[PDB]
Amino acid sequence: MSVLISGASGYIAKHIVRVLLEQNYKVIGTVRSQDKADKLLKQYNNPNLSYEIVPEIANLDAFDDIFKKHGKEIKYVIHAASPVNFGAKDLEKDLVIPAINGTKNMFEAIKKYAPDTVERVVMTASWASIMTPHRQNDPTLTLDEETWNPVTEENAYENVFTAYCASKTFAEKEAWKFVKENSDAVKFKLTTIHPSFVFGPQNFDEDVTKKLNETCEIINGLLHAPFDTKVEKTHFSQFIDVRDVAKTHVLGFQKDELINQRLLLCNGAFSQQDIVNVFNEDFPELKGQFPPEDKDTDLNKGVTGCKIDNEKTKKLLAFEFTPFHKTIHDTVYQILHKEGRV
Ligand SMILES: NC(=O)c1ccc[n+]([C@@H]2O[C@H](COP(=O)([O-])OP(=O)(O)OC[C@H]3O[C@@H](n4cnc5c(N)ncnc54)[C@H](OP(=O)(O)O)[C@@H]3O)[C@@H](O)[C@H]2O)c1
Repeated sequence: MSVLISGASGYIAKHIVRVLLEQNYKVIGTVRSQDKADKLLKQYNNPNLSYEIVPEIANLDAFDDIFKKHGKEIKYVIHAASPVNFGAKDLEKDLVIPAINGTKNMFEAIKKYAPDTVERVVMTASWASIMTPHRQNDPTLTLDEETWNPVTEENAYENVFTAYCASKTFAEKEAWKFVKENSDAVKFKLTTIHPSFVFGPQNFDEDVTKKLNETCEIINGLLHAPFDTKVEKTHFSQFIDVRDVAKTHVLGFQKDELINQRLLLCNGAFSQQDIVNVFNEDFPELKGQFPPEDKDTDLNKGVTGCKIDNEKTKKLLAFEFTPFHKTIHDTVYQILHKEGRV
């Protein structure tokens, strides 16, 4: 009944591991180095947690050694390892190949060493494999769980963000293709999770560093920006709270209703300024130490970009998502409190 989770040192994954340990699962995480594993073991201080070292998911048969050692005990797999790096300079090598090869490697390791043992795979995809990046602000587009990013390999590399979104799209397509072609040989059922921009506190306060993971660095950077910084007030994207994401991944292997589902995790539109507005409203004593409030945002004019039809997802998951104001508040509070400022 052990649970394998790839890329276990990341922002989302550390919350998933917390949830797994709350529920008394035996957890095997993969991280890139023994230093990372050692630090994490001390953070959780939980005998049910172990780490195996997978230094590069893109490399040949990267997950075979794990299934050689642990094949018999791994009943569930959470495939969360994929690069989220909008500073990548080599878009093929740093984003697209690791996303795809990581996914192929995990599924082929399962097929070779535990085709009848692994019951469920929950894969972290993204809403990036559902939405169209240049239409995030297009109210004529309605997304649902059957919508696909139409990006092709030919136009994937327009910029770093389209390339990231393509890595997620192409990886997920390979996931469903594998499932299609191996229906009778491998018993696992797949569930894919599709978060939008993930905000919320780091799982451990000590992990609040000068620069955070890419998506929370949006908030962290605005929070530390000079008062005179120009902040955009036009619609940016959809968000979801990291704690909702983590909860969904664990439900993903537990609930039969989630078999063969793509789950679209969005809970609200925002601009940069809507984030800043939370700083000023909730920490008024620090006004002037970050950019100012301005209520003239796209959101407040009823402008939210592409439409999100995730009713099926919400009905399947049943639990209520965390609202934007709380997600931002909790992110900001953790940072300011760590800094000894509130
Ligand atoms: N944050 C979001 O808004 C968002 C939204 C939708 C989906 N997701 C997906 O959720 C997953 C984690 O995202 P995150 O925001 O938590 O980012 P993160 O904090 O940067 O987590 C990434 C984790 O994957 C590992 N990783 C990436 N590339 C790897 C590689 N080539 N080889 C081995 N390990 C690798 C990282 O290990 P190292 O740090 O040591 O490289 C890290 O453990 C990803 O699949 C992401 O695509 C994120």
